[PDB]
Amino acid sequence: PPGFLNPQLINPQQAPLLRAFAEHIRANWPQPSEFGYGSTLQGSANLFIPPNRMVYPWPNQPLPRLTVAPTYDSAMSNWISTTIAFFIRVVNSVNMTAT
Amino acid sequence: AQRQFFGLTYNFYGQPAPLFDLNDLQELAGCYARPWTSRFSHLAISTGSLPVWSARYPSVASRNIIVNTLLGAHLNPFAGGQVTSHQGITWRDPVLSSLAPVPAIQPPPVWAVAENVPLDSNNYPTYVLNLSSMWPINQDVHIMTMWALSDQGPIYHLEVPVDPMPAATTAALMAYIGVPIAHLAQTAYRFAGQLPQSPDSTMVSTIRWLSAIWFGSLTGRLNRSRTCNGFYFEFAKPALNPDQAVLKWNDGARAAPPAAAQSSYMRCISPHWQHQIVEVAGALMSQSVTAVTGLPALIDEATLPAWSQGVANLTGNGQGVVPCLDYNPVPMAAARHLQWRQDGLITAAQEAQLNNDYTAYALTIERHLTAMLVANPIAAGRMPIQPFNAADFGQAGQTAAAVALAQAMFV
Amino acid sequence: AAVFGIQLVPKLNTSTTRRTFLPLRFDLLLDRLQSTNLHGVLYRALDFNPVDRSATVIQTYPPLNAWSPHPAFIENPLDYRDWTEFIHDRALAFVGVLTQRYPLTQNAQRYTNPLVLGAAFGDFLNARSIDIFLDRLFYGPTQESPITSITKFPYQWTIDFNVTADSVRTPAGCKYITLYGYDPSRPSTPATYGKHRPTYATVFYYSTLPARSRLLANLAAGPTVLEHFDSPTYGPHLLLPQTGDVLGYSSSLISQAALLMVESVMDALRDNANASASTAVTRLDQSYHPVTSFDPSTFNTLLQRATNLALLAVQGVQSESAIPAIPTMSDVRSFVARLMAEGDPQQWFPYRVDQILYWPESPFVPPIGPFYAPFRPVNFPFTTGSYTVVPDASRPLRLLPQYRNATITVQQADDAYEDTALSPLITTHGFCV
Amino acid sequence: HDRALAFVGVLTQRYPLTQNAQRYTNPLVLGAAFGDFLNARSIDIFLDRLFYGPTQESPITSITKFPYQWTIDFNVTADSVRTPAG
Amino acid sequence: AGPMTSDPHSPVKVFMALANLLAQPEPIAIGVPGMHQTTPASQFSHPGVW
Amino acid sequence: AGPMTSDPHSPVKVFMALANLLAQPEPIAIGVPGMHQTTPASQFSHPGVW
Amino acid sequence: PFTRLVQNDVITNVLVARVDPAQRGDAAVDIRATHATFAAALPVDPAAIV
Repeated sequence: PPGFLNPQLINPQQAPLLRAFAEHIRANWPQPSEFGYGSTLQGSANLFIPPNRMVYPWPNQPLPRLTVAPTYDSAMSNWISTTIAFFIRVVNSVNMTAT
Repeated sequence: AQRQFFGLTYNFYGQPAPLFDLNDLQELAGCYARPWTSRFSHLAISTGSLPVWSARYPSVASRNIIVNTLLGAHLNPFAGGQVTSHQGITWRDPVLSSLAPVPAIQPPPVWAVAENVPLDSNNYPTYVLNLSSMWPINQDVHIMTMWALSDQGPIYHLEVPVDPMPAATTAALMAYIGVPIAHLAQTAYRFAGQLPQSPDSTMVSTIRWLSAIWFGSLTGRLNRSRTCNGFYFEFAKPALNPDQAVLKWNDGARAAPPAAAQSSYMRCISPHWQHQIVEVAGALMSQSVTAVTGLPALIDEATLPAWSQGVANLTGNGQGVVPCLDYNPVPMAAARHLQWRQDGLITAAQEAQLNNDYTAYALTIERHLTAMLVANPIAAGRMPIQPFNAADFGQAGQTAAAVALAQAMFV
Repeated sequence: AAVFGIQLVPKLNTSTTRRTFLPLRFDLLLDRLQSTNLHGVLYRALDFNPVDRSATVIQTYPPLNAWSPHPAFIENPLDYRDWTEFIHDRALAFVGVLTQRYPLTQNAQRYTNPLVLGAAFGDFLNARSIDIFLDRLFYGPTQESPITSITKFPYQWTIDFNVTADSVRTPAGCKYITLYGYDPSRPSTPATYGKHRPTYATVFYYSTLPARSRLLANLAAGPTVLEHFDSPTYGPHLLLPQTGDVLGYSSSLISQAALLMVESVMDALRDNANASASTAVTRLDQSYHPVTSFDPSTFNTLLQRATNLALLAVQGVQSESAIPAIPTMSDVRSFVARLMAEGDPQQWFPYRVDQILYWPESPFVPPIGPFYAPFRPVNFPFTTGSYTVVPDASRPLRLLPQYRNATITVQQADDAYEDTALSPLITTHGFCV
Repeated sequence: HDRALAFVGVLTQRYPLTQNAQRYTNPLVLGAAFGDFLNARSIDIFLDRLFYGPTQESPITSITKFPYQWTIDFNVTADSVRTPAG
Repeated sequence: AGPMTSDPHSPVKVFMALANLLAQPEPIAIGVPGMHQTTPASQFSHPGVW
Repeated sequence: AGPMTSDPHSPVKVFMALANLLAQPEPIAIGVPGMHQTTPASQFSHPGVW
Repeated sequence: PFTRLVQNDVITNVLVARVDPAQRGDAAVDIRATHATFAAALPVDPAAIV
């Protein structure tokens, strides 16, 4: 849909939620990242990706040093929080209140 | 890794065109296969097993020489930034994966022939952008340049640090004990050829030491009596076939490290190298190191052919210039034998005998090559062997300086 | 003298001397943080409305601009009045920690490592412990660089600060902060180029060229990497932009990398437009330069076009019209729109992957690094010289004809007129008597 | 003011100005396309036929080149066009 | 029931106990590396980890 | 299988067959009085109705 | 490569060819007409993912 490509086409006063939803998606969808694997000494069988490298739909980090623990700044956690926040806004919208 | 290289195409010996046959191309680089690591596919342990004695490619170096000439006609992108065609053949793709006849619909521009063309990586940006896959070109271009720069033997570089060998190299060498030089050269070529590597890698240091040890033993300074950390090379008897050497490790007294880091460039001054496997293997092995680490310094122009005078990024005459030495195998052999007698490995009677045998052996090589040249005159359009004159077999070159360097290199 | 939709004057101008970097003394740092008012010292409001007591976009300064806010802050911004209160609290508290260790009278002369200071401060107001950093707050500038001082400890210091034997990785700080009530759709709002998002990019500092090569090999598969060659602030470093896009700046003609380029180009143009011989500057060439995943052969995307212009801008070119000191969204949109217009790309200087060519006649002076090299275009039309800008006119202008020796036949005159004229036209009479 | 600006951006994303300033807009097509736009209905079908050469035909005959139901509120035959009055 | 015990580490343990439940909305800094606000409060039994 | 047959009208029939399937998405004016884009393609079996 | 919301960069097909199109004279043809295509999809369930 053209609005999905450019949220500015959606007039706020006509479709408030949908414009917000489009902006939420375009802003918080995760960012692909990359990491290496294998050994350059042995070569690699990658065809399109440069050899000994792998692509990854989410952002990634090197392995942590000390003990792990739940965190709240990862991309996925951010995606979860914003998504929930949006739907809460939806539930409180006038459309639900009438019914 | 190493994101840049410089190169120089071959020289035409008065001939108007690059000296190779279509059959040579179809033979040595055809089949739509990748030509970028084939230099060892047609080498073996010794001349006895190879078809170097007759017909086309009738010399040890012949195939590699032809390869270098072949590349000189197709490396235009590193000179003019564009892929071109020559005699109806060109690269299949911008990655220069392989060669093929030109398409009929949109042929690329025809290459304008020239010689001794300087080459820069920066002229062809797609190379760096695809460095991970186009890496093998770096090695071969370097090798071609190292040969093109000199008449007679190719040029290669030597160096020895002030530190002892690291343990990694020690362990690595202890696994290559009984290996002949030819097999060792393949591994070095294989290593640096197929994927980018950093100069701070164990193999790089390992091969660097090998070239040093080979030369030190070649000069006869390194022997069963005196060794580098226990290692040294052993040469076959001149009475049968001296063109062979293998690695050895021994109880002998270990040579002390030099007072200061030593390094220089080397080449064989006499045509014998064209048909002598230890020279070819040694050069290729040593050149492999410079391929991955680049040239440490500009080469001295003082003793090079005319076309090599003042080549950008390659040769110089200023302060930051490393001298290049050269030698003739026969005087070198005499020096090696003399060192053996002084070390007490042999008697004076044997030393005289060894000189007679080696001289007789070398004579056959000269006799074979000189007859081979008239069988393949360079005016025929292809150069299977580099041209030379009869007097070239008699040059002593800088041999005295060479052994002096080894004297200072392994104290 | 035009590139796509961008118009350029024929005169070249740029500054002629680079200001050297100097690290911040320990005492001076405390003075900045202890300033009775931090507005204009640590941050500046680009958007203050004096009728209210409110602003909406804030620009940060070195001690603070290294911060990357935790998302809980981002998803629920506070207002200006809370902001000024929040900062003054954190600044004083951070001073107390810095002074509880390292008493001033024994440490005033020492130089702080800017990288360590930025990371440490950023974690602090993120409510994250900073003890690991305090051990390495200082360095001896005469003996090493702020980078090499850190590479003495090659391991993952913390989850957002990882240092190898030759390089350091850390998220890029936010140069702008948007307060409550921010709205990109409002065309008059100041532009931020997306730098307000906490994780718009990532920087990799490196100590030596082989390390640079090593880093690039890893990044080759991702988005386009950018770098400054002239003067890389605290030290040589790549930066990897976020692979997404930013809303509101155009008709979706944009990815994050393009935004970094285009705004960098604008700064380069602005500096050329007002550089002077009597004034040193931190950097002559403000342009970024792509080093990965790039096409030198095509010019049908913004990133390509911006690069093609940047290669020319370094020579010291100026735009025919001035560009604002604090551009708004509308200003950026106009710039992008012109850049994407139909037209020829300049081809005086070819792109090269990691080396930049400069015209010897240009006022530009290369640095010592190998990244620059002189070059000779065949038919370059520009000349050195300054050019001032005239304010706009409230009245339509009048001119008086003056002729060359050339002349044109009537038919050519007519047909040239008939396709450029507003042949049917709407007019007003006015009053005669 | 919002819709007008948005409509301009669409009209300029296609048909860059410097190549099209001289062309004449068909008023009928322009009215229909704009009306659908602020009714939050797609207008792509109209953009292909925004212009016409007044010296060669009328704004009507320029449309009758495509005699079929363009959209549910804009129906054109080989000789006539039907649409609700604005 | 905090003060009734003789454990010197009782106060910090009591403090951390609530801190675990509020790790999501209200974050605070933990000095020694390798310990997080969600670490079981009973482990804070060393003067150097307050 | 068009060109294999010997019917001279085969090319037109092949063309119309697709035209029938695209009546809705790609309507066009068939300038032949008495025919329509939805006329069964196999019936276009004469010159002058091309 | 993982593309993200870039309409022009959506990868529609992954292709492989067993023969050289230049021999067939297909040098100027659509790539899809000359190379085989992979086609495999797995219908996962959102509920388990959540």
